[PDB]
Amino acid sequence: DTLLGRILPQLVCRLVLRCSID
Repeated sequence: DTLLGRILPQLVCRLVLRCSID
């Protein structure tokens, strides 16, 4: 989840998944 989920793809992790209560 780092270097590819905490910098660029994180967008689709803390902004998208977070929105849909993941």
